[PDB]
Amino acid sequence: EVIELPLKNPEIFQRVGIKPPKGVLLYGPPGTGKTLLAKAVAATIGANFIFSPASGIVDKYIGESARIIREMFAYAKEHEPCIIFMDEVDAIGGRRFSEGTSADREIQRTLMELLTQMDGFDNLGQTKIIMATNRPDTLDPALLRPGRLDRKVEIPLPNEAGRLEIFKIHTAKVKKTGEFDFEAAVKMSDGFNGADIRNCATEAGFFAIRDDRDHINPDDLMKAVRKVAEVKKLEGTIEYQK
Amino acid sequence: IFIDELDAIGTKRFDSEKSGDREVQRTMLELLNQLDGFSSDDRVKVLAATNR
Amino acid sequence: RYDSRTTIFSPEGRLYQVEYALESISHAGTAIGIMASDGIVLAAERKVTSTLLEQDTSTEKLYKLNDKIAVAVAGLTADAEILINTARIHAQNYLKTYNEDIPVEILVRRLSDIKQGYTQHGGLRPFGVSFIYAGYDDRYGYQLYTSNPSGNYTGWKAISVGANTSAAQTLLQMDYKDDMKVDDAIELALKTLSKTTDSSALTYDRLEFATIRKGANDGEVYQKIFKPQEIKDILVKTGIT
Amino acid sequence: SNSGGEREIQRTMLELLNQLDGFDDRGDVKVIMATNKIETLDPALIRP
Amino acid sequence: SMSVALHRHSNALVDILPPDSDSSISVMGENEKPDVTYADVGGLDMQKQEIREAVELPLVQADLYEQIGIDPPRGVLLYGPPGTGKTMLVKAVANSTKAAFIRVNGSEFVHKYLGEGPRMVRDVFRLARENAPSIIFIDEVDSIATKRFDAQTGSDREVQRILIELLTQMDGFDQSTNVKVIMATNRADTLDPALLRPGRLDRKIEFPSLRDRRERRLIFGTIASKMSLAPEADLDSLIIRNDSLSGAVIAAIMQEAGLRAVRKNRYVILQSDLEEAYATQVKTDNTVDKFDFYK
Amino acid sequence: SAAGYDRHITIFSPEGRLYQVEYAFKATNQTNINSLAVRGKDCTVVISQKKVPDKLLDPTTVSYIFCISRTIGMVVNGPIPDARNAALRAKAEAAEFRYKYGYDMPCDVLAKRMANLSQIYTQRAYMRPLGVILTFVSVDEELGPSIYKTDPAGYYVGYKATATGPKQQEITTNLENHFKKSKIDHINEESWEKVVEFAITHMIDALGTEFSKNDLEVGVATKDKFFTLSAENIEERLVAIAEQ
Amino acid sequence: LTKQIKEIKEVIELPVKHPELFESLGIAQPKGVILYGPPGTGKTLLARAVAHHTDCKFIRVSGAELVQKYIGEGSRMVRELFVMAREHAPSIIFMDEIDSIGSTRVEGSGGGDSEVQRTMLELLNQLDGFETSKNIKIIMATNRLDILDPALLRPGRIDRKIEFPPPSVAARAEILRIHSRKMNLTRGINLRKVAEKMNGCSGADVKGVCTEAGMYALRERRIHVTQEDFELAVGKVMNKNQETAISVAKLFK
Amino acid sequence: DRYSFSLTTFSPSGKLGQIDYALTAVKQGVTSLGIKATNGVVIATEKKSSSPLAMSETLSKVSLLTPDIGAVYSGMGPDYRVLVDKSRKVAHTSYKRIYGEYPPTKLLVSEVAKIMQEATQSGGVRPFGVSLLIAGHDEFNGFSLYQVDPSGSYFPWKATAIGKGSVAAKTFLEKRWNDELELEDAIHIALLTLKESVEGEFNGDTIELAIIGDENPDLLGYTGIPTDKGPRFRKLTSQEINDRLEAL
Amino acid sequence: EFKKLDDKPSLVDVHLLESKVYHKLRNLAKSKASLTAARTAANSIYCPTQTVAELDLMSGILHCEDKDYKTAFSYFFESFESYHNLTTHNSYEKACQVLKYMLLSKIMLNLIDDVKNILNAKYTKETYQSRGIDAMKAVAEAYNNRSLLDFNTALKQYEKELM
Ligand SMILES: Nc1ncnc2c1ncn2[C@@H]1O[C@H](COP(=O)(O)OP(=O)(O)OP(=O)(O)O)[C@@H](O)[C@H]1O
Ligand SMILES: Nc1ncnc2c1ncn2[C@@H]1O[C@H](COP(=O)(O)OP(=O)(O)OP(=O)(O)O)[C@@H](O)[C@H]1O
Ligand SMILES: Nc1ncnc2c1ncn2[C@@H]1O[C@H](COP(=O)(O)OP(=O)(O)O)[C@@H](O)[C@H]1O
Ligand SMILES: [Mg+2]
Ligand SMILES: [Mg+2]
Ligand SMILES: [Mg+2]
Repeated sequence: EVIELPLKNPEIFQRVGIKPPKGVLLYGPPGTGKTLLAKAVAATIGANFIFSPASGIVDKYIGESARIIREMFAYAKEHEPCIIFMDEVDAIGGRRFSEGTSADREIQRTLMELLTQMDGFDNLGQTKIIMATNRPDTLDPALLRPGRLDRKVEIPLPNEAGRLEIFKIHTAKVKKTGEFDFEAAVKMSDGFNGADIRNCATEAGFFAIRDDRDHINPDDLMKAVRKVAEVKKLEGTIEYQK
Repeated sequence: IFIDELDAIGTKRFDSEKSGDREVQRTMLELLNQLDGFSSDDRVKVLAATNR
Repeated sequence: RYDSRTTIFSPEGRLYQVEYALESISHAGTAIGIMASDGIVLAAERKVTSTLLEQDTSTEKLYKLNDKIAVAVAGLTADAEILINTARIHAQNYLKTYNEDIPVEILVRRLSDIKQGYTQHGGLRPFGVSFIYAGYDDRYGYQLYTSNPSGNYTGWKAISVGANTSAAQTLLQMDYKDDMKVDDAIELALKTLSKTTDSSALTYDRLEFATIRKGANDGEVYQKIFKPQEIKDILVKTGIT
Repeated sequence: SNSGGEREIQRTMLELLNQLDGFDDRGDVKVIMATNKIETLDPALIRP
Repeated sequence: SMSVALHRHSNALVDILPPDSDSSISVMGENEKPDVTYADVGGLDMQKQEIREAVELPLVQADLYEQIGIDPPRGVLLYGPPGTGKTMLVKAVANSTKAAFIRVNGSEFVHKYLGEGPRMVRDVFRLARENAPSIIFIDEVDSIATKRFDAQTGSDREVQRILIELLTQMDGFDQSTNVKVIMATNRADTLDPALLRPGRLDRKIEFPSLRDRRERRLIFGTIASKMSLAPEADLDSLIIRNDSLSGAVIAAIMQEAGLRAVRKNRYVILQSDLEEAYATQVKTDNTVDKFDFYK
Repeated sequence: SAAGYDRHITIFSPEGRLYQVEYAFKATNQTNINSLAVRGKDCTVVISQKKVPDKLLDPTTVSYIFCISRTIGMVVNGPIPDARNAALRAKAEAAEFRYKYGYDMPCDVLAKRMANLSQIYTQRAYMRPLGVILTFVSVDEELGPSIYKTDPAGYYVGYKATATGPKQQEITTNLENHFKKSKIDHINEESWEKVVEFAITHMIDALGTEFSKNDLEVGVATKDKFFTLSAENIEERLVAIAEQ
Repeated sequence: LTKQIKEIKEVIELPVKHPELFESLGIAQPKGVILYGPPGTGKTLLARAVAHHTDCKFIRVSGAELVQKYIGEGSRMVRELFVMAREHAPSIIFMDEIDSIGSTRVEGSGGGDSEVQRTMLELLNQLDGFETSKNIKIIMATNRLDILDPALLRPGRIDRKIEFPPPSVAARAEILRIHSRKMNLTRGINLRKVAEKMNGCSGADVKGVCTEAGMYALRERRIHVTQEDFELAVGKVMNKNQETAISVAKLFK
Repeated sequence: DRYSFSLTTFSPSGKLGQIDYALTAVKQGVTSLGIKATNGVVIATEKKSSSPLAMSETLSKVSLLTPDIGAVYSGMGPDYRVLVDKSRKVAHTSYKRIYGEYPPTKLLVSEVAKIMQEATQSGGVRPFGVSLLIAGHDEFNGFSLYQVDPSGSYFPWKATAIGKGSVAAKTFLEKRWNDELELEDAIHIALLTLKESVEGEFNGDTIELAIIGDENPDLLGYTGIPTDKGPRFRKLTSQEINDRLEAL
Repeated sequence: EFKKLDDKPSLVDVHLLESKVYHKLRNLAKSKASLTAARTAANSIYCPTQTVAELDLMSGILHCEDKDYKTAFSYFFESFESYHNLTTHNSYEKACQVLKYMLLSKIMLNLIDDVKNILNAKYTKETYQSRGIDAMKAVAEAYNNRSLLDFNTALKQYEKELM
């Protein structure tokens, strides 16, 4: 709604008499498919893609972040329609600082020049910004109120029947005899991310290749989901975030 | 291929001064893509080592 | 740093805790005690004032610890509270035991010992409170003291603690005369308090006052707190209001 | 702490200690080092 | 001392140039403002009347200031929580003064070398003189100015050096036909209150976020302008229920309502669409979830 | 962030928050059970999940509902060490009170004192918070059906009905729908059996998960007695619902 | 700020107009002044007034030196401070460095601190000199002494420290007098009122009320500035300070 | 800092960061206020429940310590109830053994305050999480009102507020307070001031309002002895509250 | 006599009375002055409700003649709220005048979308219904249609309300 329609047709918003909605905050847990979902919308339009970590511009060299965002937006203007994907705003998250060590103060600089750059000043034509982050809990108020922004999308853990659809995509790729045991599988696969479901297909197929069959059978899918569930909580702490 | 310490040709942190080891880091991705130049990665496999 | 506890000294053998505790006194308002031949006047300053604040139920920096010796208070008030009570109890312990009222020097000595004792042993905090003791005993007649938050005392004919200590001290001693009338003692207090204080209009509600006399009601040490309506008058004589 | 001088102090000091000792241990060219303290210099100089 | 042309082979002076080129740009975007509907004339006019008397008025008319015999004004400070329109107030006035608007940003002046940033700062004040009357604006002072001075690293001292340079020129030793520098911050805690200081920088205007129904009515008068909503849907029922909302929340409200119109494939916004908006992009409702032992 | 703070309970943050205490509101979901307590008009029911995940354990012993005293039940959500430990204090204060004052201790007074004791454990820094939610149920000898939930900080408030555990939000929503829709503050049955049945139904609705007698344990406080239903007693109830 | 006008005349003008008198009567010569106190007191403008009457060079050096590179570097323009001061003597140099750098680098040591340490320290060498004194009147300005670095602070290679006061009732009145002539003179005389009402915390407050009052008259479109204009004008500026500290009587010791 | 893990050492700038942070903790709490009259005291606070299922009807936030001395809080909810428990016991000790009945308002305030002082007096114990307002009546000093801070200091006031909306309530009270106010009139100021705190959730049943007024020999619990005075404290009911909010 | 005793709500009104006196003598330079005089001195805004309703009305009348009619409307609405939600003892008379004035400013802007918002059965055709309201809407529609002939018919019968 926010990105794809006004870029493709500005015209329908001219009729409604409002300005186009710009700005989305996407937040959720790692391996929840935030890159997937951001990438997906743009790819339809044919729009150019810019993936900039916000911790790869923080050096000890002060003003190193400022300089990099400056050129980044100006290139995007030529590569219109374009959506810049600001990956992590939790590495430049928060407002307080402006004191102590020079890294703390590097955050404010990055933030303060961006505010105008959103705001249209400057001027986002057929450029739109999609913001991705792990932590909306530590975010700047200036860069996270309304009117930076039109929809706050909370993306939880993949749904009870959302994981079922992820199993459909992955189980399509492989050669199999036809399997109908995902019903029990998805129930085993509670609290999992699409990254761990991805792993489960690959694992389920490694067992087939160890047993010397080129086919994914129901016996091996069951193994994948038990073993991943174990090794997921062993090296995890079951992290709590919004 | 056996690739030694990744604590110096592709640090996570950029609070290390690097400008050419920055470019080594970008080439480490290109290698993984090229192992799909035979399908999968079976023929040309990569092992890698890091100490942190 | 070596400010972690009282036990530990710096290279130079000073203790930072003592230093902080001195500075605590001057972050609460000016307090001035003047001794004169004909009485010792105490006057203090209100660090608080809100428009809905009341201060007519009590003086928050003046307590009588005995019927002959009273103290004006400078420092944090919670810290103050504990000690005001310890001193007054010790005073009457003397009265119970000897059937006469406590001499000034003992009373001060007791509280500086307790305060030092908190530095000398244990984990307990030092308690930064400076009391100006104004008393009468047959040893040296009127006597005006103050106690350090460093835990020792010094005799006086005038002393100022609380905010603007330097400012109060020179001004008081410039207009000091060895004799001094109790009316002039009052007049002086108000004049030095206005200059120090950043509230331009020194009103009676910014003032605490007592005058202590054995020259009034002879054979009897009599400490008398002025009421607001009396404080209100003297301000018009000094021409503030 | 940025740039433009990461090298200069490091080369310059080291190079000073070297040609003082390398003369020979002479008592005919004296040096005088005037300094605020040894806490603004390195903890070993060149070193008694 | 200024820029000049030398010929390439003679290596001798044959022509002269303005000093206005060979420096950094006078206006980062277009000289005339983008918004020509305005949301500054429509939106907080009251607050804007203060800003204009200091900024537009002395450059248009000298005669006005003369009459009292008072000299041109001191600097202007914009502060108040985000979503108060300070980025848009400053340029809405400037365009209608017919100044040409320095901005640049004070985030430019930061640099990774040494001694070059304070140089940029000195460069901007002279430059503003060369095209004066002009309205001088620095977009942030939230990082130029500080809570605590520091210099543990050299990189803290750089910040501190830019701070110094602002003030030193914002006396002016060669006067200004400009209004003195306009500045913007979010709060006054990232200002040194010692060093800004009336004198200097004297007009200080706090924009409210708490508002009154009059302040918010203006924001709607702007929205009624751009999309004149049906005579059936009531614009004024939305106002009465607002009690504590920013001009940025209001901006989103109208954005979200006419997004639901694109969805329904209409061409009008209705009072339903407003109520849907009224619920949402408000946040909170999460401080009751497990907490009740801090009440 | 962290700079001391969270390592202690006598250290406040800039915000005045005591962080370590908040960690016990995260430590009480560590058993993964969920509880439901509901009120009728002659009983309070309290129901918690029964996880017997290894058949190497005896399904009997498993429970977190403990009889504290004649008239008082309690459900524990969160850790087994802290379950027993809180039960010790509760059992003991209930007995001491009985003998001090000669008369039984109400749901509210047991709830009140447990919290204060916990508060003193937050005031001092040789103790720590017991990271459990305790939900006491009794039918009062003077105020009838009651539920008091005690939180690990030591807040206490009464309730009409309540839910606890990780999956609390869905149960909150169900229970809101129920009392709102009736416009009365209680379940309307005067047969305690159908209230236990009704409690069961709500619980299946809210969670989305059908149950078995190996996945429930049920406590029932009625006026002047308490009893925990055995597995075959629950079982009877489930076959009333499934075919009414 | 009368106290200050009298001092800076005795200290700066007398050794330059006649060096013979100061050496005959006293001994040595002062190396300069360290001006400190509240900001807003017009140290700089006062010092510019000194530079004009003595018939001395100016320059004024704004901030730390690194900034000029158009020929050479700013590290060596400190060395050239000597060469320039001497040839074009008689000079006054108003060397600036407010020291909002702070007390952090008064202790320090470490960081990029060594360059600005050098600029400040080597400047020091040229004045006192190793023979010859280039100029005797290089002049320091700063807000406090605790933020001032100790080589420079330590007297007897920099001389004289003069502290500006937050203005008296008397001072406020005299600052108020000179600008109000330029403005409009109130009928009934209410120039007396202003100084009674409040005493600023700096001399920038006294000037800032004057520019503000004639602002009030302007908006109404009236040439003269009344009693009334001054009454709003003192109030608006007082209100700013009062904001700051207000919760120091509720939830306080 | 390095004085804000310490419950012991002052700063060179005075006090503890821990007290200052305690004052913050107070300000996270709900808005409470009390207004003094010439024939009464009204006391008002708000109730939120964080679930409509919750029943904070049983909870009290305006709580009688003695029949002649009530109190409220702003700050941590558990810390209040214990500190109150101890207040009553210390109250029985200190003057219900001297006069054999409930203390003056002045006597109880300083003693309650003494309890706060002990949790600051000793390191390793944090101050109590709450600041109280204590209003009562005695005959030697009349109607009175107080704030008792966790610092161990206490202040007498005409009207005051504490809690989150404190700074707005404080200004309200200044103007609208008069040299003479009736009991009804403080009740009327109080409601308007509390409605600033929350709107769309404001009804007088979620608002707890009680008084310290005149003797009540109806809620005394005995009768036929006129040579005694009944409780100066009274809780007004939900309906009576509703009446005042209907009137406004 | 009482500038050395100014802090009263009494003399906020006295400054409002100058706006009225100077409004009628037909000079608005010195009404706008005394309007600011009342407002600054009415930073005691928790002093009585009536004072605050007069203050908004006076502001509106001036800005209405400043020819700012969106500003005119906002103060006018605010004056209205005061009367309607305050108790009635004379406030009924004042409420009616302000409803005409709301209509007055909006017709100048030549917007009939919002005039029609103001016309409703909850206070404009129910609690207050008056001949002067009907005069106003008759003018409004007449303005928009751009027929002076519709203006002419209206004014003859509604002159009383007008004047
Ligand atoms: N003067 C104004 N009053 C009301 N609303 C305004 C005004 N100017 C612009 N707006 C609306 O408010 C929105 C947000 O305001 P804007 O981004 O200009 O804020 P700011 O306070 O300068 O922000 P920041 O602190 O992020 O720099 C704009 O997108 C516009 O719709
Ligand atoms: N004594 C005075 N007589 C008249 N004007 C004064 C006086 N002192 C200060 N002012 C005025 O106050 C304003 C602020 O002073 P100025 O900026 O010159 O200060 P400074 O203390 O030298 O500053 P910095 O620390 O930024 O170097 C000026 O407008 C100046 O003209
Ligand atoms: N919801 C999902 N649907 C499909 N694949 C998923 C999903 N979520 C994650 N993945 C898989 O996990 C991998 C890594 O997750 P990524 O898309 O990089 O996430 P994030 O941006 O949340 O950190 C993806 O490349 C994809 O294989
Ligand atoms: Mg990603
Ligand atoms: Mg902005
Ligand atoms: Mg200066």
